[PDB]
Amino acid sequence: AENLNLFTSTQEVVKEALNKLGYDEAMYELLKEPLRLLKVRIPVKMDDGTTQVFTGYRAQHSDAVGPTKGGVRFHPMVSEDEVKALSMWMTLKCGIVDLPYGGGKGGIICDPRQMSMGELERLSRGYVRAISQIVGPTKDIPGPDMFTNAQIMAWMMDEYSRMDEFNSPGFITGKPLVLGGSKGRDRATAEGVTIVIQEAAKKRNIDIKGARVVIQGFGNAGSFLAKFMSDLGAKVIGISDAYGALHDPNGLDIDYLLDRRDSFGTVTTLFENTITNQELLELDCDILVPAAIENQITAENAHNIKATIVVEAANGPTTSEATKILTERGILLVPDVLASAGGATVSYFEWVQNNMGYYWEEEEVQEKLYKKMYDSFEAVYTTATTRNIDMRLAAYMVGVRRTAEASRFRGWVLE
Amino acid sequence: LNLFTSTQEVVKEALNKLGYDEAMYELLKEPLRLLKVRIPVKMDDGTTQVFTGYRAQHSDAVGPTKGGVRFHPMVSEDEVKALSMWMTLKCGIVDLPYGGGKGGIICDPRQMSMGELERLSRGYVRAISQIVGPTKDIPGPDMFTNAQIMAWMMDEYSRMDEFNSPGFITGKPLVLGGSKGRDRATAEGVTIVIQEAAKKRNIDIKGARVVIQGFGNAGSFLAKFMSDLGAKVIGISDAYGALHDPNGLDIDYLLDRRDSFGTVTTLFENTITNQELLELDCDILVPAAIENQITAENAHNIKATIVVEAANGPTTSEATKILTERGILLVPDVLASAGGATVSYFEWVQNNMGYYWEEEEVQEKLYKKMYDSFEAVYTTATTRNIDMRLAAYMVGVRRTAEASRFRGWV
Amino acid sequence: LNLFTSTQEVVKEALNKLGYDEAMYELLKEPLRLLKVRIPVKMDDGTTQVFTGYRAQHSDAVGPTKGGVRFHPMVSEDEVKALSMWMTLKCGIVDLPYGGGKGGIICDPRQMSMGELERLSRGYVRAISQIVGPTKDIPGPDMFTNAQIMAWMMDEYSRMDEFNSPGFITGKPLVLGGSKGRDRATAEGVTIVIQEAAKKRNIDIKGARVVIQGFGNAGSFLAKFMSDLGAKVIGISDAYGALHDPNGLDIDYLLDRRDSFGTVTTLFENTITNQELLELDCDILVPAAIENQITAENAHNIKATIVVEAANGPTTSEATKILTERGILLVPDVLASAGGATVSYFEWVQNNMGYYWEEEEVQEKLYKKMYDSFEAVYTTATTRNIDMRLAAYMVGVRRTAEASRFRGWV
Ligand SMILES: NC(=O)c1ccc[n+]([C@@H]2O[C@H](COP(=O)([O-])OP(=O)(O)OC[C@H]3O[C@@H](n4cnc5c(N)ncnc54)[C@H](O)[C@@H]3O)[C@@H](O)[C@H]2O)c1
Ligand SMILES: NC(=O)c1ccc[n+]([C@@H]2O[C@H](COP(=O)([O-])OP(=O)(O)OC[C@H]3O[C@@H](n4cnc5c(N)ncnc54)[C@H](O)[C@@H]3O)[C@@H](O)[C@H]2O)c1
Ligand SMILES: NC(=O)c1ccc[n+]([C@@H]2O[C@H](COP(=O)([O-])OP(=O)(O)OC[C@H]3O[C@@H](n4cnc5c(N)ncnc54)[C@H](O)[C@@H]3O)[C@@H](O)[C@H]2O)c1
Repeated sequence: AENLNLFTSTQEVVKEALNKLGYDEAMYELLKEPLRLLKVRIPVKMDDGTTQVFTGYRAQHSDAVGPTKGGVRFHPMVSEDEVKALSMWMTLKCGIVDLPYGGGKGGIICDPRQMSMGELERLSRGYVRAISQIVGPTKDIPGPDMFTNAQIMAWMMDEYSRMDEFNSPGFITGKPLVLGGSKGRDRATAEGVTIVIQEAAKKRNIDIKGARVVIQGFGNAGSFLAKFMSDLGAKVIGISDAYGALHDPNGLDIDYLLDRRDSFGTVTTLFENTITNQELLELDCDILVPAAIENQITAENAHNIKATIVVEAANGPTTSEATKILTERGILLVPDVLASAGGATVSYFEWVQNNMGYYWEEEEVQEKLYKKMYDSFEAVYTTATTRNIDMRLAAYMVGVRRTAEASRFRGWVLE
Repeated sequence: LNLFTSTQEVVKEALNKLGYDEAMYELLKEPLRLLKVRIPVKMDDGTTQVFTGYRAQHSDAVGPTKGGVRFHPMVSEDEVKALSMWMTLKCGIVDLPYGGGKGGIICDPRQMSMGELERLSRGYVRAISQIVGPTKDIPGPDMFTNAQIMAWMMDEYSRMDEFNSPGFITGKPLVLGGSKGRDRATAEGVTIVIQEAAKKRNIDIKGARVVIQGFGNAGSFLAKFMSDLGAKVIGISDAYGALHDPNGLDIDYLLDRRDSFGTVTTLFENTITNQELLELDCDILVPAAIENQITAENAHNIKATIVVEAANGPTTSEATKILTERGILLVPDVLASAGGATVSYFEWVQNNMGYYWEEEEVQEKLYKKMYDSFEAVYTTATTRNIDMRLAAYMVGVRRTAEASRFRGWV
Repeated sequence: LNLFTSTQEVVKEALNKLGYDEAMYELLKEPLRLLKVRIPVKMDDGTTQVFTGYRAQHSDAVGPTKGGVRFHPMVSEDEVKALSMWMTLKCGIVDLPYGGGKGGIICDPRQMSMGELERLSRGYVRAISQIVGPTKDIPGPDMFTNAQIMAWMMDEYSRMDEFNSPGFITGKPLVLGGSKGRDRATAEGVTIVIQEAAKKRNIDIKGARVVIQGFGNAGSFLAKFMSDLGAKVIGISDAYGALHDPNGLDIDYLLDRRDSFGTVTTLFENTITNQELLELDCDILVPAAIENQITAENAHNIKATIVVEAANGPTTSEATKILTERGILLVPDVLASAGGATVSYFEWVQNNMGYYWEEEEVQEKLYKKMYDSFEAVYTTATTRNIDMRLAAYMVGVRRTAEASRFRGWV
């Protein structure tokens, strides 16, 4: 078999990152588990008047660099291991992009598609009331993640604000603009993924105009990224869905698909001639972008991948043995910790704007975002080729450095 | 020679020339709050040693108070009170929303271990935490404290608070919210004040004759900075002697041959005295050694157009008056060295937003502050026909006097 | 943890590999003599201050002891003891008729006038005169001391003798019997060891690839020397980064962009990291910056045929084993830096004769001393199949242990 546990696999790279950086075993012991993990039971009155109690998680990986940052996930597969690994990745993202953050993450075991608007609101208010003692603008700043959105952020912001007895926009990011959100929040992730595609393309000497790209997933990341790739002149040879995939060697009509895709990012069920997801990962292209879920590139298929570049818009799409197979095959892997930092970057700008009470325009957010994604790409890429290591390990090296140095400076690990 | 009563006389003469009344002096002649504490520390040998600590807050009329903490065997109450007042003047000269603060512990840090200094740093924050914080009173580094001590003090304050409060204290390491451009900021400010004094006397640096006293951290950097401006550095000096070249010294040679303790006179046979170095004919004299170097004894002998004080307190009171009525443009230390307080303030602003500037941006922001402060003091000096030191004190105190009146305290 | 006990461990392992008994380590693990004196000094204010001084004489089996005097607030009895033992090891490595000595005074020379330091210097000679002298124990400069302090101590001792005793003390001004060819003696010494290490590996220096880490005092000097001999210096660095040119970096141009802290990197920002600087493929790597740069994580990837430590402790013990296992010729810092002691010795010899050598003659003799030492350590390391750092230690202790046995002390 292969190790598919998101948590223990992430631990192993962090351990190697910290050893290559020269730290003592105690720094791996301090960073391998979140400093705080709160598990909570949340009762919600359901539309039929009965009560359901939901299990929720809030993980705070490390406090050392500043308040922890990370989204909240509503899914029936939310586990404590996933929430921790997600939380550790947010530490590394924030490090790579140099934010005064540590990593946080949250999750609630629920099926949100089976719940009404009112039930979602009461679940969201309960979650904030359950965890409020350890979160806030100066402690831990949640945000959206898949299946949670601006309306849920608005509800959670409202509930936190009523408890404080004053508006706290800085508690949570991904807010609507009228609630103190930021320009650029919707396209931030895919816009960040587009920048590392362009930078990876330059390394490999691929012209984007005419480049064959394939995208697994058609949600916020996938569908925004397809639009960006399309009117950048790339041919989006295939897009994917929780239910199937589409393939066109001329490149797909992305506008046509965006017009018919639902809020949950599914569009494949409209077509008869579908292709499987395992086929989509394997078709010949220049850029493969996994932007769906975790562990889609494994040991069973990492040899069959034909892209020259694969960039991880999604969290944890490729496994440890896949990364080693890919890098041995000469692929330019751009790890998720790098490629998706665009969403954490813009979420941080939202927070900065909330701290000052003053708000930035699109062009200013885009300007500051591009600087960060550009400079942070060179950092990880230069580290990989200078230490003769794979790109993920190098991104972990770049991302864990601030947290380790802060934990040292503060006295958490001595010597 | 008592610092504190001497500091009071500075405040009194400045409030009096500004036109404020006796009540205003009485409000400002002592800190509003002075906290004396006793900090037990578990020492590495298992005994408890108990240390005396101080935290003075002079006036918070203008904003939270600001000032560093020092660990010295000779720290006293009067020392901390006086320096908190000087911090008030320093902040106002460069127009910060800050009153003056100051702290000290009676200890010999060089005789204590790492673990003892950390435990004493933590116990200090515990002892005073009820009157300090990002919105109340912001400490910073000083004598025998550095970024690591700031880092321990911040961690302690943030644990007490149950959240990160990087704005509690300045001088932090970068990874804890420290500010880029912090190490050079004081010396860069002397560089601006030197170039701004030069324009006031229409003295082009390139080819100008400049002599600097001292060759350590401040003096090395100032001799190199003017030598690359094309200026002729005809004199530099040591604790042991001085060097004189009417054609300009080869600063890069001296720089190369100096030892790690700011000595270089010792290598040389032909050598002139420090007292003769100060009396050299030149355009810019920059004392960067030690105090009471220009006194009533040689004040009529120095023949420089411009005297910028890089050392603290190198010109005595009577010598300052002799210099001004010989037409000499004297830039006081409390203005010349205000780059360090300005960048402390920049660090605290970054902690308030949660957003951090690039070095080029801190420099840009640092330059204007110095350029602006120099002009405020220079204009007050010349409008009121006073020396620039008293004018600097006046610019230093007037915001606190204005704020105290507006808020109803007088 | 602690330097003295760590220095005891070095002497123990060397005597063990040479084959001596536990008695020889019992004789050498502490200095034969250790004099702790109290020195009263009249201060400029008229009060008296009483300072603590130390003089350590490790072993006079081979001859009079030799070692410098430092004036530092952190001087401790264990530090003076340990450094005297290091002076034995140094004097051994370069085969001097000396044993190890050292002194220290607990003071802050930064808070003392020129007159206070002179009176302290004379009071220290007075306080230890009974056990030092040209034929017993020969001091020299060190931290915060210099040729002026050596001139004062030589005068005090001569006054005490009732005749001129220049060989009491080295580092003197030339006009009092100091040596020519002294100023860059340590740096010239590294230069000799680099060339001699290069000829061992049959490497033509005149086209060799040289990487230097550090660009202050030592790095700037070594780079210009290698550049001049025809070597291509393909890398240099400072605290803020590194530069890389595969064909030669053009040192003369970089030495002109230096900023007085030894920084050149900030001006380019087409820069490489320090980590990459150290793993660049080359013939001669020279860490002349800080310490712990070559480590267990680093050492497997360094690509230089030869590594010459021009700083103290830049290679760890773990790393030292690895470079030795990979067949890299490592010159330890305790050997590469022995030129300062060698030229100290030459000053003493000239004092003994009353006859003084030209710069060229001091250089010729320095080269032969450094070549012979390099050859001796290389032969011990190669013959016993051990790393050069342990071999250096062994050459350094060998003479004292052979003399201690011969004279009956064990
Ligand atoms: N935190 C954020 O705001 C944010 C934004 C963009 C991306 N991401 C990360 O990237 C990934 C996608 O996030 P999103 O916001 O785009 O999600 P989303 O919920 O908006 O859309 C998910 C997409 O993946 C598809 N999908 C689900 N299971 C699939 C499967 N087995 N095979 C193929 N497609 C499948 C869905 O049908 C939909 O097309 C996640 O790992 C997420 O954490 C996060
Ligand atoms: N960057 C700045 O401009 C700056 C910042 C802070 C403080 N200072 C002040 O500058 C002075 C020196 O600070 P530093 O960091 O350069 O110190 P340092 O100890 O690094 O250098 C001091 C220099 O002054 C010389 N010196 C000592 N006593 C002397 C004497 N009696 N006569 C002549 N020279 C003498 C020393 O030999 C040395 O060359 C102090 O008064 C200090 O308060 C300057
Ligand atoms: N004052 C003290 O207590 C003390 C302590 C040790 C040594 N010293 C003395 O200081 C002198 C040091 O000479 P030097 O040649 O080392 O010069 P230096 O210290 O003036 O400059 C050293 C160089 O190393 C650089 N550097 C610093 N950190 C670096 C890093 N991580 N990577 C790469 N480069 C880095 C510096 O920027 C500079 O370029 C000697 O005389 C020595 O005896 C004094």
